[PDB]
This record gives sequence, structure tokens and C-alpha cells, in this order.
Amino acid sequence: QETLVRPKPLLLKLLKSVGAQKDTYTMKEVLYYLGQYIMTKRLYDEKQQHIVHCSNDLLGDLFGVPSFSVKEHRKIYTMIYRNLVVVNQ
Ligand SMILES: C[C@@H](Nc1nc(C(=O)O)nc2nc(-c3ccc4sccc4c3)n(Cc3ccc(Cl)cc3)c12)C1CC1
Repeated sequence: QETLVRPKPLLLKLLKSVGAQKDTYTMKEVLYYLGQYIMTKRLYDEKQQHIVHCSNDLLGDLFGVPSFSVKEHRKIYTMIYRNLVVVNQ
């Protein structure tokens, strides 16, 4: 989670929409802003808080799915990797 990364133009436009201001991040900080995007947009369900629904949301489009579990860390990593580039420092 200390690997430095640059999100692609669309994810950047997603994180900067919830208060982000860097162009270079770590996985930690990216997950935090995705968290706030999820708060901000009420994507987190109250009936069961294991599923984020994003089918009508730009996140669904970046992620390629209508919904995912917040416990499916391996699939979230994957979906997010496909949306960034790694940098030196
Ligand atoms: C560490 C993993 N993050 C998490 N893990 C576990 C767990 O393992 O229990 N529960 C989690 N609950 C949340 C969460 C998310 C949004 C909201 S909004 C109100 C409460 C709340 C709680 N997150 C954060 C999260 C952030 C971004 C994304 Cl995209 C997906 C999940 C959890 C990470 C994927 C690798």
C-alpha cells in the first residue's frame, strides 16, 4: 500500500470530485477517496452494508460491474489497478 500510483484521467476526475488534490497517490489514499465517493453518492446500502451498487454510476463504468462486495478485496484491487499507472516516486 506504499507503492506510488497515478490514476488514469477518469478515476482522477472521480477522486478530485470528493476533495482529492494530488495527481500521485498510494493505494491507501485512493481507497479512502473511493470510500468518500461511496459515502457522498450513497452507493453503500443500509439494508446490507456488504454490497456497493454502482450500476448507474461512473464507478460502475470504471469498475465494469453493477455491484461488488466491500469484502471482495482481491476483485477491488484488480478493478482499481486497471485504472492507474505505477510511477517511480
Ligand atoms: C480494506 C478494504 N476496505 C474495506 N474492507 C472491509 C472489510 O474487509 O470488512 N470492509 C469495508 N467497508 C468499507 C466501507 C466502504 C464505504 C463505506 S461508506 C460507510 C461505511 C463504509 C465502509 N470498506 C472501504 C472500501 C473503500 C473503497 C472501496 Cl472501493 C471498497 C471498500 C471496507 C479494501 C478493498 C480492499
